[PDB]
Amino acid sequence: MGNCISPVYVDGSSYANNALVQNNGSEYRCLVGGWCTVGGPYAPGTGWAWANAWELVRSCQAHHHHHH
Repeated sequence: MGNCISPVYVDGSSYANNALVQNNGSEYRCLVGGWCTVGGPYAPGTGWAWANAWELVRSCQAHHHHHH
């Protein structure tokens, strides 16, 4: 299906080039794996050009509302 089958972003945990993740509170379709992990959590990576690894599409975290 076109739903998020991948977890939220885990740097270092495990990946293949096809490894998808999610970031910016939106989904990341990662097509390169080594370059995907370069995307640090402070990095404003567009994915498309700067990373050349992910496509930022839309949110799929399911849980509603946020708090800190």
